Amino acid sequence: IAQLRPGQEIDLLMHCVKGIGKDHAKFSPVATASYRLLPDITLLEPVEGE
Amino acid sequence: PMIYICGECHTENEIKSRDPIRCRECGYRIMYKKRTKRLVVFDAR
Amino acid sequence: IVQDEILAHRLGLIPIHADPRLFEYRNQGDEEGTEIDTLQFRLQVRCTRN
Amino acid sequence: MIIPVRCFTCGKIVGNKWEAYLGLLQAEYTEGDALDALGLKRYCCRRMLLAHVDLIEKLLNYAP
Amino acid sequence: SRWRNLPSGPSLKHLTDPSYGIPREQQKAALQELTRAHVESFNYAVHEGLGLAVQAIPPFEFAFKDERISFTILDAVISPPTVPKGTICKEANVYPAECRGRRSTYRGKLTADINWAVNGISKGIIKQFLGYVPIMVKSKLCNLRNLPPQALIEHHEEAEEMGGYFIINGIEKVIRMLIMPRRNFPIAMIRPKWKTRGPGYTQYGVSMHCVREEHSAVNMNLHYLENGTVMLNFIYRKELFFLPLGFALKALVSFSDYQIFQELIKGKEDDSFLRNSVSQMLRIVMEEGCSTQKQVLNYLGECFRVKLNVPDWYPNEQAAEFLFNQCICIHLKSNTEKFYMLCLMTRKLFALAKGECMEDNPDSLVNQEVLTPGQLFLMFLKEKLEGWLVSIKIAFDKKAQKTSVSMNTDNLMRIFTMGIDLTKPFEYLFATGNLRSKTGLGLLQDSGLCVVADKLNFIRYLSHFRCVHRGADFAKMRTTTVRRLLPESWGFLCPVHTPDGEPCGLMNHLTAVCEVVTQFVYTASIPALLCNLGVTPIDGAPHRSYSECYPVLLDGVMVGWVDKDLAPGIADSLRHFKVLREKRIPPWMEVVLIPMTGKPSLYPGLFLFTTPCRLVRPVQNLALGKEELIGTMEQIFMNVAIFEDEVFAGVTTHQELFPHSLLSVIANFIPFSDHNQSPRNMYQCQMGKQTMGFPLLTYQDRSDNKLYRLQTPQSPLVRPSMYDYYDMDNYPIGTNAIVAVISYTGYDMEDAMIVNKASWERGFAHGSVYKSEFIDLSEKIKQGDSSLVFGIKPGDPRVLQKLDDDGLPFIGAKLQYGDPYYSYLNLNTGESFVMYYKSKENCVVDNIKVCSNDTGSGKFKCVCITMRVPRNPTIGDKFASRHGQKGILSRLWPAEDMPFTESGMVPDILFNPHGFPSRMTIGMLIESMAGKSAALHGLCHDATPFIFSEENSALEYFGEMLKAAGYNFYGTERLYSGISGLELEADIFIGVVYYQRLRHMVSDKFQVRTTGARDRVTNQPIGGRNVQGGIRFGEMERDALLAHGTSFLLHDRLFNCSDRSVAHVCVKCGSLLSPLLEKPNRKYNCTLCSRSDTIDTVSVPYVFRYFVAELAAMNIKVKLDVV
Amino acid sequence: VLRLHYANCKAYNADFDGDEMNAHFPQSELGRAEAYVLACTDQQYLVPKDGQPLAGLI
RNA sequence: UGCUGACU
DNA sequence: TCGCCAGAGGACAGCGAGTCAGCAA
Ligand SMILES: [Mg+2]
Ligand SMILES: [Zn+2]
Ligand SMILES: [Zn+2]
Ligand SMILES: [Zn+2]
Repeated sequence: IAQLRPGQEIDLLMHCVKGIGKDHAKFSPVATASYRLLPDITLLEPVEGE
Repeated sequence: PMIYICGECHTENEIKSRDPIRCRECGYRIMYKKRTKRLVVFDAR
Repeated sequence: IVQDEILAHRLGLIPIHADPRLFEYRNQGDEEGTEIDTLQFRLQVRCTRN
Repeated sequence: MIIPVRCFTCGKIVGNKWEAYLGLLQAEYTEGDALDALGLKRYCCRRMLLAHVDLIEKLLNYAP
Repeated sequence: SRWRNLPSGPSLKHLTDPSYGIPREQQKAALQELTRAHVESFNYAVHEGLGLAVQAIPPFEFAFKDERISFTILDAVISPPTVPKGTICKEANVYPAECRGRRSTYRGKLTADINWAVNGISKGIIKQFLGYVPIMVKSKLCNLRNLPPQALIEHHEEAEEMGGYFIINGIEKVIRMLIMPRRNFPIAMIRPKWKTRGPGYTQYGVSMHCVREEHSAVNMNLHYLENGTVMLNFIYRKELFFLPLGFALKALVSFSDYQIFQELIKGKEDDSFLRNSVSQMLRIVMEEGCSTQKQVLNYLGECFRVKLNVPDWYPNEQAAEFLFNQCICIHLKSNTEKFYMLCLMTRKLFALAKGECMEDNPDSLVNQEVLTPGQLFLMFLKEKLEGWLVSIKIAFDKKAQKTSVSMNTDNLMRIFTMGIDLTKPFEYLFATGNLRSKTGLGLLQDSGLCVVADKLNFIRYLSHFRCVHRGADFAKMRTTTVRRLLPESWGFLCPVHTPDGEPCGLMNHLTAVCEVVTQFVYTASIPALLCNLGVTPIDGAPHRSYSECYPVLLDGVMVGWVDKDLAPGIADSLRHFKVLREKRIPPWMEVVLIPMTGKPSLYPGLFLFTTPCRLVRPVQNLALGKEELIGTMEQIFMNVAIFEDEVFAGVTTHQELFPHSLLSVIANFIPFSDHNQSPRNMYQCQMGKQTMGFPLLTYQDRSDNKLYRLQTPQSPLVRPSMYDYYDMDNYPIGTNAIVAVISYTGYDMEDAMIVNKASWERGFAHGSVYKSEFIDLSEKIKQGDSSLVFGIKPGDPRVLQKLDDDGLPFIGAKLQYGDPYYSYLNLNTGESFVMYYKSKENCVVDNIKVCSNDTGSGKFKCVCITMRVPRNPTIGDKFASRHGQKGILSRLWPAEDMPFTESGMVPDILFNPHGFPSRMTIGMLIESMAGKSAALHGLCHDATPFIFSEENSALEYFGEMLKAAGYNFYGTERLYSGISGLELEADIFIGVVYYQRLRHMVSDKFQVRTTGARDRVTNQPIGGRNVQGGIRFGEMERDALLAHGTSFLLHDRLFNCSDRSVAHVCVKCGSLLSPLLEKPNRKYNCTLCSRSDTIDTVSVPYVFRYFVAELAAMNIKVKLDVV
Repeated sequence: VLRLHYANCKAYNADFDGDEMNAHFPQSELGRAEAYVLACTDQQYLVPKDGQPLAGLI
């Protein structure tokens, strides 16, 4: 959160409320949730010999 | 009990009306006001 | 050394393990908050030479 | 100044891999192997640690 | 050397090193050599040059009563800054850390010891205190000299600072190298406005700029008159005086007319117009009355005595010597050498007139040199010391003229009577920048001499100590020929780094390898060595014909006539001495040999410059491999390959150190500048100096005005290796962003850019501004009782809980318009004044410095409050890449509407692909791939220009890097549409590029006015943004609005909004001045005709009534017909 | 920021790279009639230099 | 009011 | 031999808009 040196002090109260990742990213619950279509690969000819 | 930290000595000097603005234990002429505990509210956005 | 607004920002982006389904949304202008909609945490740290 | 808490593009939390990153680099590991051993797969996260400049260590050197 | 240990490719394992924060044992040494010309010049100006300056200083003799008194200044000494008098305690030294906290000048004490005598047998040495002269930061008269980085951190300094600046009121003036013509070298010029100087003058003439020991400069012009005669123009105290040559030549030398003649016809002894014109110069004006050196000196003395202001008891022959010593050829001590130099400048005007030589362009760097901070400082110091002498003895002569016998009792009380002078004059030249001098110092410019050095970034700051200004007068010129970027500034000035508006071509910057000469040497064994080499002294026996011989010059002094078949070998021998450091040839002497053919090429001859203000640059001397230094004029006669395999056998005398030597320090920070078009690299250089970055490490100490800070900077993953030589990661400037080049939104077109909203909410490019306001409360009052003490009378309802009992906000409190901001207390009366915060923006107080009076005796009158203003990227803020692609932020696109890639990623910058086709910034398309490859492999690639050829391409290299990571060669990954969810048909080009955030924000450039203040002379809106202020409509807008036929929109804008009054007129007299009110039925009555039934009100502008009044002022009458 | 359609760019020569622009507010009800009828931005489709269109997509 | 920067 | 065609230089007056800032006299 921070770094301190002798004589330095932090003192605070944080309030946590409910919300959706739409009005601020901090409230978003997933790193990423993407999707991808399944690739399809077809060998039209028998590949061989290096 | 208004405290001011020296510029390089870092001694707490309390200054008032009618008195000069030098620092004790040295003689420097710049002194920073000190942060007291007062409540401030910030938003995390 | 970390500012107050920058500290507030950094604190907003920290994920809390409370499950949001047991809570509720704070009504508009509900600054105080209650057991129903808020969680409070405290950071109080001071650095000293050992 | 200090490590960003969450990667900007994605949001993945990288604010806890700073000291681990520094420790794996002191052990002899390349930045690639090090970023792999921390779980930073996509390059958006890898740039968040690879190119971080810790200037909180240079500000924390002038008098109180 | 000095360019070894230059990194071969950049690294990233220096950050993430176990020793990142430990302050180092010695300072960097590459950053130090940037401000080296500003510091090494001052070091001379203040110690070794000050003694020489005072040594000239002719003893100021004058008459008191029936007595003649002589005052000479034996020494002058400037002392490091220190607490004023001993009235202070515990530390005599004074470090620049303060005077930035307080707002004061870092000034040292200048004191001299004068010696006054009465006829030379009665004498006493008094030591007067002249005044205070400002001091540079690491300048040998400063308290931060010889301090390692660790000890430089306990005084609040940058641990990496190179001062080279002055602190005048805590503002860090940065006096910058101006361009001067040259020193001690005759430049033959063809200027057509010269024939207006007299009846028969021509447009030909050789100018010489003479400098003696860096304390005196003078400009002398030899003009050609149509008769074949040459005139001499000298300037004394800003007045131009014309002396025929011959008067000057006969005075300087006690030689026969034939010997003077045999000298001016040395190389052209067959020409007969010349032989005839020389005789006309010697006889026509000198056999007319004066034929012995003394009679010439006597005649010249009488004509010039009145305007040289010489002593009345001076023989006229002594007043002539005064003119020759102070106005012609200052550089040469002898009068015999001054003769030979005036003779070579004439021998040259005769060749320019007969078209045997080419005019020297004054705008080529070949014939240019720089004016350093020490030359301006000493040249002002010397002039002010002379002025101090003059003023003290003005006071002397004016007081009583009374029996000095007992008056030796108040001699010190007399000298001190005018020793009260030298301090404020000096601060004007530094605080204001403009020069108030009786002689303009042989300068040609009297403003913009010193400028503010602003640390917005460390790339704005480092460019103030490498700037070179052609002149401030050239900003006002129809013709643009001093803005041409000639091929002679190769390696000395950067092609790309020039301001790109009104200052273009006029404000240049030195390349990275270029450097100013600042050392001073003996140069006394050189004239005796040149003779061993083959030169024949000016005295005689050239061994050839004076036409097959080169005229040798060495710093204004003509050694003379090296033979024509010995000149090449002599030049090569002298160049080998300087390279191998043999003899005593300074490592930086410029051995020039301008060959002579039959063509009208530049005047032939072997010059040898060693003066302290020329620009030099390193080049690998082939055939010796010993890293020579060449100058601007010496570089035109030598071949310098850039890459190897460009070196040939006979050709390629030298070779350049690195291929990017030609580019400036900032132009070496642009990645792949070779693949972008040039106007774009000129905008990148100007945009890297307006970037919000990390400006410095010492907050709480600076007390500047504005200071923009970026929260979390990063270091570019693709950067030139020079970025790593001058560690520029101590001060980062931007952030790496995942940019996709896609047309997706409809809001990113025409130069506008899109920013993901979740990236912006996760801290992307957040920033802040620090507004430090110095409240000195000696204002609001004059020299009365102290109305000034910060303080709160107990219980004021106004400051109930916003201040903290010393009339100063709390540290950490938030301020908003209308909030209490300070509270003074007039101590005698006992009344407080809350002084509310009026900015319409929110900030937080982060520190408050209480400052004293410099004697530790101040009384709570001055304070410095620093407010912090959060400036995060809004819509309307300007972003930019490192390739001149600036654009505003038009949208913050939701993070779920962004096109996601097949890897789960989602760009955070959307950049329209239509800025490439017309701007041709192909370096951005390579930086994207290089940065993506870097982020993928954990590497750090270099973007040094000229490292990737046609055979080895950059796209091939980085596409192979990408294809080695599982991505595709061409850098395109295929995205999905975040709005429809379908894989777009085109595969998109995505990558990682380094964005900077510019300092121009809509929050600082937005205005709305409804009603408000008014100019009281015209009664129109005031016209500013800090004041409410209206926007000007304009004549172009008035002429484009009545092309619509809208006469009532014009009536509204120009009449009902700006100014509209009801001035009433007398209808019969038809005059606006005539109606006058009465003494209270208030009837305006016409004064000219006493009727009150004739007055009628008319709706008329207010500037029209002002116009009628100012016309009446001239007796003109405006009679207007009312209907 | 004052947002403007991109068809009206070539008419002003605006380029969205920091391009401050002024907005005036008629106050008479007789200059509004002329701003509506004469100065409107669709009566301005053709440049008066040679009558060729000015507004267009880009 | 002027000189220095700066924006299109 | 001086009026008018020629002939000379000297003087003046113009040099795109509109913005924002700081510093100092
Ligand atoms: Mg534009
Ligand atoms: Zn102290
Ligand atoms: Zn990520
Ligand atoms: Zn009347």
